[PDB]
Amino acid sequence: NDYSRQNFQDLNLFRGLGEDPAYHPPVLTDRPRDWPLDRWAEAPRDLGYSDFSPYQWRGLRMLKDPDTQAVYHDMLWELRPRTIVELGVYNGGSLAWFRDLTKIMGIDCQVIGIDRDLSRCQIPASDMENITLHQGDCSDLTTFEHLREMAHPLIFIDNAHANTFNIMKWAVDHLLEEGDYFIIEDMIPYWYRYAPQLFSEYLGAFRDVLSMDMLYANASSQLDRGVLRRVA
Amino acid sequence: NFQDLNLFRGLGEDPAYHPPVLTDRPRDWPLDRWAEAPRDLGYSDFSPYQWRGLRMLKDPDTQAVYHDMLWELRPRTIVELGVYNGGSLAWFRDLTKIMGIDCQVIGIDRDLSRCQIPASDMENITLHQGDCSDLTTFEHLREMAHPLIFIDNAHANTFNIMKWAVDHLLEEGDYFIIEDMIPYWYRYAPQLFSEYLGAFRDVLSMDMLYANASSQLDRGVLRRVAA
Amino acid sequence: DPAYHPPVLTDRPRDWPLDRWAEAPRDLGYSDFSPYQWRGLRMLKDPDTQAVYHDMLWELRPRTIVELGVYNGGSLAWFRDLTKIMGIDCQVIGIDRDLSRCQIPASDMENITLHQGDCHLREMAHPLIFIDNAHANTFNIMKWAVDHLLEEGDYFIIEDMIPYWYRYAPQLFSEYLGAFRDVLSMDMLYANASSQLDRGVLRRVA
Amino acid sequence: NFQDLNLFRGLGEDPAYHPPVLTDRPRDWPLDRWAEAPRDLGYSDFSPYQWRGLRMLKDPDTQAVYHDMLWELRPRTIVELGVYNGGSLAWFRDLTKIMGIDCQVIGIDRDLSRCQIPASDMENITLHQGDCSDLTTFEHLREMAHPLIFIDNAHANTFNIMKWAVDHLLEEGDYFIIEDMIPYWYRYAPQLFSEYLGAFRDVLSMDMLYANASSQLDRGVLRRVA
Amino acid sequence: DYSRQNFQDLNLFRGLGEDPAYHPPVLTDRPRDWPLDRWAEAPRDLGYSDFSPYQWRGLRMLKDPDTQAVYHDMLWELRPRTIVELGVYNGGSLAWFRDLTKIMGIDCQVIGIDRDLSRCQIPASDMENITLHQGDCSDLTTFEHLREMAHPLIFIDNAHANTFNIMKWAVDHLLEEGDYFIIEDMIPYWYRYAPQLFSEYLGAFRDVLSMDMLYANASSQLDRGVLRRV
Amino acid sequence: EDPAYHPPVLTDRPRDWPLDRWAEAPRDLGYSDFSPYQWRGLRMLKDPDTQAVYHDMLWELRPRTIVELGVYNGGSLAWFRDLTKIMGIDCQVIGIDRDLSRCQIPASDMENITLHQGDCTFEHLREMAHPLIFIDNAHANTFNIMKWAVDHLLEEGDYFIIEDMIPYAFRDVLSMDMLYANASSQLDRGVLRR
Ligand SMILES: Nc1ncnc2c1ncn2[C@@H]1O[C@H](CSCC[C@H](N)C(=O)O)[C@@H](O)[C@H]1O
Ligand SMILES: Nc1ncnc2c1ncn2[C@@H]1O[C@H](CSCC[C@H](N)C(=O)O)[C@@H](O)[C@H]1O
Ligand SMILES: Nc1ncnc2c1ncn2[C@@H]1O[C@H](CSCC[C@H](N)C(=O)O)[C@@H](O)[C@H]1O
Ligand SMILES: Nc1ncnc2c1ncn2[C@@H]1O[C@H](CSCC[C@H](N)C(=O)O)[C@@H](O)[C@H]1O
Ligand SMILES: Nc1ncnc2c1ncn2[C@@H]1O[C@H](CSCC[C@H](N)C(=O)O)[C@@H](O)[C@H]1O
Repeated sequence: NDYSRQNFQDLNLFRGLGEDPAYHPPVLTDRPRDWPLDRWAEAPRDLGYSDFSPYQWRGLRMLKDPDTQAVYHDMLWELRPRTIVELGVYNGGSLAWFRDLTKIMGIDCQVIGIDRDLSRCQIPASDMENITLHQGDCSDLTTFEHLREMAHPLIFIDNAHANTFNIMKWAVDHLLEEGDYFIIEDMIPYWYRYAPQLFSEYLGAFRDVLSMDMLYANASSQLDRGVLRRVA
Repeated sequence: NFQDLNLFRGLGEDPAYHPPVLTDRPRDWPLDRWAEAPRDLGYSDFSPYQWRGLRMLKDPDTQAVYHDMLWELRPRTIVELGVYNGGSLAWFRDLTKIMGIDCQVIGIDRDLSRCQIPASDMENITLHQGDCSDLTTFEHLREMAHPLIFIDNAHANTFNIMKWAVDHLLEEGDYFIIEDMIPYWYRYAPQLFSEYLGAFRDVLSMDMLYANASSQLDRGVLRRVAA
Repeated sequence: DPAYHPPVLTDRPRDWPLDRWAEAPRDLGYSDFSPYQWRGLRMLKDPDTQAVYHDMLWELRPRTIVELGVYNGGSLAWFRDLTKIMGIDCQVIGIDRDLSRCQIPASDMENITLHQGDCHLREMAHPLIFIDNAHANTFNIMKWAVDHLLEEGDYFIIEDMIPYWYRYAPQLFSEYLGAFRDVLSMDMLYANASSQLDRGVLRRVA
Repeated sequence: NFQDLNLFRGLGEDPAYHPPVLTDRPRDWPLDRWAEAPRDLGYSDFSPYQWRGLRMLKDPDTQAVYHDMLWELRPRTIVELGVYNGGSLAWFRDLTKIMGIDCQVIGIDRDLSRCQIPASDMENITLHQGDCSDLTTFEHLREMAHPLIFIDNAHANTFNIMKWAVDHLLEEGDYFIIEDMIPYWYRYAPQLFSEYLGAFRDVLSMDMLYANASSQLDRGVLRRVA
Repeated sequence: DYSRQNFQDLNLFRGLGEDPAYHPPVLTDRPRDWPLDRWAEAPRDLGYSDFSPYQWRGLRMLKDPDTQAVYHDMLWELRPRTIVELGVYNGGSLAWFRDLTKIMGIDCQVIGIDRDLSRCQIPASDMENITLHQGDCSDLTTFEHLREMAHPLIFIDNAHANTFNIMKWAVDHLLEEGDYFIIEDMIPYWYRYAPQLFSEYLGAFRDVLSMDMLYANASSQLDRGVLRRV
Repeated sequence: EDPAYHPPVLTDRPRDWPLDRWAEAPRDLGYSDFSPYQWRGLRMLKDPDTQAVYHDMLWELRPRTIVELGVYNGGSLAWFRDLTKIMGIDCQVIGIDRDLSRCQIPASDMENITLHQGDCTFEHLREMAHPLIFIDNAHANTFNIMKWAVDHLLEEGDYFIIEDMIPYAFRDVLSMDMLYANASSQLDRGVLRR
């Protein structure tokens, strides 16, 4: 009766993330890594490992999949952002990804990660140039009052999905200049499904300051109808 | 002051039921233009279902499964962690009564303020308020008659509740059923999940008659096996 | 067989051990021809049809449901039971030229009536749902129902064979349905909510 | 007077990158009208990808595979066979550079005319003119450092180019990757393709970790097993 | 064993296959004589390659039955006295057109053109009303030496080489009102890969040629490539 | 009910679409496709996929007889006779059908087509050559007809095909031919020889 010798963690803590912030390359269970060429037709055509979140960057985990990466690439090339703000850092993968990418395009960009819990961050202390971390909860806006003068243009991204609309109002009133993005990843389609009448009303409240950018907005399952930018 | 839309994940934005309102078509299509009528549903299909004017979050396939399960087991108690609007509570009571079964339905939740069942229709339904994370929410329960079906719809602290139920509640043949979450937990944490479930190998089995019979019950229908 | 028998698993044990959870097969374990039921009687109405009928019953609150085509009576017991628990005073009536196959015992036979044969006597209370489940001679019965039976609001419903009639003879189907343009309409809240009632839910208009 | 439209098969009509254009919707959509906004990409998806303003014919899925492979292998050499606009060359040289890998990137093509890489942005990238019909092209690969990834993206004389790579170029753990074409060679020449591949059974295995990970690499990632 | 071979250029087989002769596909993972007790547990899948499995009289047919059904209608309606095919290969299509016009009682000459007739598998026994010409498509002389043809006429492009110049020729020197010029296969690919130039080139013939809408959406292979003289 | 063939007519779009508006043309079929297939101006209730399976079958088997329960307007019969004739096979095509009237096939096109009137064989059916294909296209009394053919008609190698009604217990003297069973939706699991 192994269960009574056992206490059980709560598995909800792994929703959208997984058991480990550390990256580990996948592993073939039911087949050799080296399939021989005489039997090439008989090889299995499926992936061989879980496609839940297999993506990485320089040995850090990456929760933004390749289609998303192509959109952010295009968006960086066009906008040439002076600042990027990730909300929800997790393991640090996409922070390093944004900083490395702006560096290669020759863009002088400051990458800023905010989070509840930076203990999960996996970025070498040496590989941290042009990056700044901030512990703080989205749930209360002082996390954003406290930080200051960011250069523009500016991309603000919500991967945390918490207090999102109050943060969006904070951003329009106190941060975003014309042409700056505010991107809500993953979540906007679910909120519409679960709460159509409230979701539409909330989005609509921003009818005069934010518009959805139809050039990037339909270009990845993750950014799906979530890519917004400042007007007026 | 924007409400936090996460609150509504899996539930909806209003516990009260309202019938679908057609938006780009009249209710009455003229038969001379029968073929040109749009063949799609017409409404939002997120949780369209009802039972006597109360919302139903269990879709029709799931309901078919429970009908069969109730018919075979003939449970004398049904317990639901997660009550919400009460739809499924009243359904269970209503169905067991139609089948002639003497069944108490008990419902447990940390917030009962959303319940929509009129007290005139509360016969054989017992609501208790508690948090899954406190185990006393369960130790406070009075003796229950068997067979019994324990259903997790709240998904918090689920495995320690399984440990509790195996040890203090379930007689052989009784069901501990986890709706919806098993496939997600397995996707997000495949190893931990496997080890956890497997730790119940001696006391619970997966019932294959039902475990593949509905999208919501999928791989979550479990029963107390002989010691 | 009209009698109901639970599904039997030929390739799986019913009790799959938890230590091998991931290895369990994901398909249903048996045929999905007609595995539905209601209190030990067979139900040919799949769960989506059940839901539409539930909804229909709840808003209309029918005084009379008439089922042309009975088979074994499970749908008849379902209508009666469901109308009882909603509080609706409803008379289920079931008409088939052959009734031998009917499994309902004479005890829970309250508010149910069987007639055998074609055409007759309706001093029956409205609102009414008429369900054509005997897929022969349909458009004739539809004219017959509009001339003798149907009042405003009342439904006439064609299960199963509607999309098949547009498949085989499309020109005639449309003409034959378009002949009732002035009397019946297609209720678009239910007419797309089930494969079995798909585009077969009609109701008297005026 | 009409050009041979077959020339553009797989490539496109201009090797320079032109950003996509929205055919029938404004770029800004009013947020009060969000539910009504269209849902499909909004332009042609044939080959809309890019790296630093140059076209990339490797899509994001292929890009992710190569990243993984490059992180693990840490190749001292990558040889693209068939160049076109040079997008891949620029990309590989960049990805290795960020990754702290000291990597040479060689492009080989009969036609280097359509290469769009500026001369300023050309460190660790060398280009060689030459035909796959003839093997002295590859013979002057001046024993570049290892490990090495060799990729076929032109597809002429490909099986002879492989017998050569095995005997004179490749070492244990080096890659030989045929993009796009292997599933087409198997559809069309089931018998012959299956003989030719497999004639290399003692010298090359298919690496299953990367071999089913994108459409373009599908059943095409091979490596030297000595 | 790799050193002990010289490999053919497998591109040679693009859209053709490796063998002009028809070989009937055989089952691999199962016998052909399944038992009737096990009728339920027999699989739904075809059981073979599905690439270009079709045939006519022991000759490989590269036009799939869907495309074949629409030519049957087109021949029946128009009743052509001449059918030109560019791209012959095994001669399957040639013999099919010939056999179908004949069974339909039409006096139709089929004419097949190709740079390489070595691959043709039609017995001479069954060569009636078939005229082959060897010539390269990117070479207007190939067409200039074509004798007079009776009308109506259906001209079909299966070689897809120098195609637009050939339409220009066909429009200037062959096609009378009613006649068809039909590009099979290539058109969708040409619109994925060169949408600007393809649109420009087609609109060049706007005044002389039209997309026949009764046939052009009707098979995968003819999809958007069926055209005729206004 | 219409046994005669009529070519589909368009509705919303012209037949002649301009090539300067080529990219904008409608990509859908433009008309219903219940069964708009003909052979030589006669309707025909074979998909092109079914047409191709039978073709392969006639070419391999080379039947000296084809029987066909249900005829309708005669397409199949003419088609079969024409196909065996083009293939040089000496085949007789028998069409059996209770309502013979529908048959549009004209007298001058009947060589190797014999029609018999009747309901589902039972007499007025004489000795015929093999190999034989037998086709049930009229799905009443289909199973008694199987045993009867199995006991009085089918020799080894001969087929018996059920056409349309086979998704909706004979292992000793029959078998399912797996080369053609899956190859078309209309013959889904209906192709059974010996
Ligand atoms: N209320 C809250 N306030 C701040 N951070 C929160 C939060 N709720 C969740 N989070 C954080 O949100 C993160 C989501 S994962 C972040 C994904 C990452 N930006 C990438 O794309 O690679 C977690 O690290 C979690 O700790
Ligand atoms: N820790 C916790 N303890 C008790 N209930 C909780 C909880 N966390 C969430 N819940 C409750 O879980 C419920 C689950 S939704 C219930 C589903 C519905 N009654 C059905 O039968 O299908 C919500 O009402 C929520 O209030
Ligand atoms: N016989 C041959 N010898 C050398 N190069 C050839 C060749 N045939 C075709 N090519 C070249 O092959 C190239 C194919 S496109 C190259 C694809 C691109 N490098 C990518 O990353 O996907 C063309 O540039 C063409 O010039
Ligand atoms: N330029 C050219 N001139 C004449 N024939 C050519 C040609 N290019 C290719 N062909 C020949 O014509 C055929 C065209 S390629 C094969 C076409 C095939 N029927 C299809 O549509 O997919 C081959 O038989 C080839 O030998
Ligand atoms: N029970 C029965 N006895 C004899 N004929 C029948 C029959 N049931 C249906 N039929 C006839 O069989 C025909 C079936 S339709 C036959 C279609 C034919 N194979 C084709 O492709 O063209 C109809 O003409 C109908 O009149």
